[PDB]
Amino acid sequence: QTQPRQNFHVESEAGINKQINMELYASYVYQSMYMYFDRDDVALPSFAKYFKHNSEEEREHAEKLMKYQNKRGGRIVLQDIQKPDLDEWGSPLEAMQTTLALEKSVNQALLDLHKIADKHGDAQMMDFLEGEYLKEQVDAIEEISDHITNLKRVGTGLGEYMYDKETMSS
Amino acid sequence: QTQPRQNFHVESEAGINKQINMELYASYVYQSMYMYFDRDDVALPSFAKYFKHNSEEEREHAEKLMKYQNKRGGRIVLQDIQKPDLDEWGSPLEAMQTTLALEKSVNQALLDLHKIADKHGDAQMMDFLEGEYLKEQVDAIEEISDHITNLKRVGTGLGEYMYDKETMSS
Amino acid sequence: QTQPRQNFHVESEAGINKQINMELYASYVYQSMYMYFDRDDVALPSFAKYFKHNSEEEREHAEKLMKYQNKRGGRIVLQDIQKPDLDEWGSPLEAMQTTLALEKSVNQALLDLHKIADKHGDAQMMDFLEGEYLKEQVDAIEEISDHITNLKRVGTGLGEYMYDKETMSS
Amino acid sequence: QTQPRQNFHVESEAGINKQINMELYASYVYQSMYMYFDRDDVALPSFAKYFKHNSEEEREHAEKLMKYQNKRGGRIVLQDIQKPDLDEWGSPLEAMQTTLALEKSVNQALLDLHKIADKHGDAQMMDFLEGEYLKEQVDAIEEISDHITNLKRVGTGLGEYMYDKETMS
Ligand SMILES: [Fe+3]
Ligand SMILES: [Fe+3]
Ligand SMILES: [Fe+3]
Ligand SMILES: [Fe+3]
Ligand SMILES: [Fe+3]
Ligand code: NA
Ligand code: NA
Ligand code: NA
Ligand code: NA
Repeated sequence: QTQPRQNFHVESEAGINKQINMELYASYVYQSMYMYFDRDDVALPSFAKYFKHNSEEEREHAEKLMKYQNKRGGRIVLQDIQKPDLDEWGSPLEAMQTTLALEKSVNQALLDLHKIADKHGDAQMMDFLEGEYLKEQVDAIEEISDHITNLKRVGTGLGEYMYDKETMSS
Repeated sequence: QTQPRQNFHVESEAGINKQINMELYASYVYQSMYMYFDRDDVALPSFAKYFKHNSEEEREHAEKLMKYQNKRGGRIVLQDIQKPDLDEWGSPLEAMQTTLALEKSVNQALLDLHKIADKHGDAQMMDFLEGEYLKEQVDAIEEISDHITNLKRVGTGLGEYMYDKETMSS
Repeated sequence: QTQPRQNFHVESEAGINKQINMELYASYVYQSMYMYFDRDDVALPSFAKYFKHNSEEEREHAEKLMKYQNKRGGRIVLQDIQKPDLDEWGSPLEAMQTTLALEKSVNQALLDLHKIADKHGDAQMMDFLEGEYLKEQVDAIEEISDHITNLKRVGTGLGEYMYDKETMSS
Repeated sequence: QTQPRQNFHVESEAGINKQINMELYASYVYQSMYMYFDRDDVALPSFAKYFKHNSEEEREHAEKLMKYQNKRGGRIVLQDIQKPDLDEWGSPLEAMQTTLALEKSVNQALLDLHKIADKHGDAQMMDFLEGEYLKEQVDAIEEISDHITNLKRVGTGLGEYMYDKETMS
């Protein structure tokens, strides 16, 4: 074994490599959304920055898992990062609905990864996932659900513009 | 020859004089738009200030070319500054559409002036135009295209008022 | 055409989409190198941080080209980001030699993209590439060449450790 | 029962007393290594301070478990602190290899104690161990593994001296 390795199962190691790819994929989706809201014919700059930020955050999520792989003595194996499903993402509301489903997909994958750690009695991996990943996911799903509700409330047009200036602005 | 003159073709010198007049003309158009949005029956003061600033910037564009003419040893020859095409400029959206076409006209003239410097191997004139003029034009066309898209999004009425207060305000 | 489009050829637009993918690929290679030097059996943390920062820089190179695509009125079309050629990168010296070849591949691709802008008389795109990309590549190729020379000078073992603590550390 | 006691099994209480002794033992081993690198014929003063600090940290680990025992209503029962297996610890590389084994033994003992808490549904004790012990052990095993790799890279002699001045300081 690698010299750090203790109580670290090959199934957990492989699950981490899968999750790494999924976090990189989500980063790529949010990068595409960022540049979609940066188009001259969309032009919602705070929506763009919001997805810019979330793209960067997902990349950090991926790198923290890579670091955790190394820390426990696993070996990172990278795969292609698939291009996003779409090239353009519709209305602000539609884009938020898309990211809710993405965040729920990542959340279920993290919960499935947590189950692997649990099967193999990997108490430290479970605590790492709960604190660094599962808490963030429930917060993200809360934030996106709020975005969807408000965008439905304000409607299309002036409402989308004002949401960019008020809520999406930092 | 004038004492600075080196690698500076009479066609480039004449092209600069033509471009100086065009920049002064663009300044005059934005001055008209400034005072149009300052009318009691239009009364959108941040739109007004935006065209005021753009009028001022175009005048400095013209003056920087005058300075460059002198720097290379050419001789400035001024012409009448034609009055703008209209006396009034319609809606905020219509005024922004007018401005996009103006900036595209100025941009093509600068590219045509760049082509003259290029024909005559005026490497320094090309670098001056790219850095001090072509980059600004690409940025201005971007900025105005965004204005048009947002004004179409927010619509007339409250939308124009909020666009004045949010985006157009400094 | 899109609103901003002027003097912007479809061949240049397509070339930018290709270059965006190449920059994202180089980011992925440096991310792999980052985590490789973060392995417990390599454990050169300033080499790791060096490749982490180069990965971040290459990702910003990609995003700047995405922004330029939008600014000129092109449409970003993303493709899969291919996984790096190797999972492990050898000695510090070997990884740097790999890095030199990658930056030369990127540099030739950028020169090839510059030539497309040149064919189509895209004066602004040429100036953008020169200032924001070509200068960086000459600097990076210089920096990696120096690293290779110094790593050959210090040799393996203590030399690699001291290079990590002196030159690679900030 | 003691007045705070609730959801606290006698097997967990006994396991805490065993783990307290092991943390005190680990502190004693690192104290011996500290003073070994302080010998006039070893004289690597930053290695010495590294093991000095880890000896203090292990003693803090023991006292945190003592406080936890009291907090939950258990009773601390102390045992002899056995002397370390050796009186002298060899090269920096050998001392680090010994330390990796020691930290792995402590980690397994903490995982076994976490298992006892889990058996008896002691949710609070598991969370305490996870946050205050298990995360620290994976960090420590990471740090020592890096030390071993670098000591193998730099070799004996000048390399050990430079490692003392750079990484260990
Ligand atoms: Fe994530
Ligand atoms: Fe101008
Ligand atoms: Fe690059
Ligand atoms: Fe301990
Ligand atoms: Fe927990
Ligand atoms: Na944009
Ligand atoms: Na007025
Ligand atoms: Na590491
Ligand atoms: Na001493």
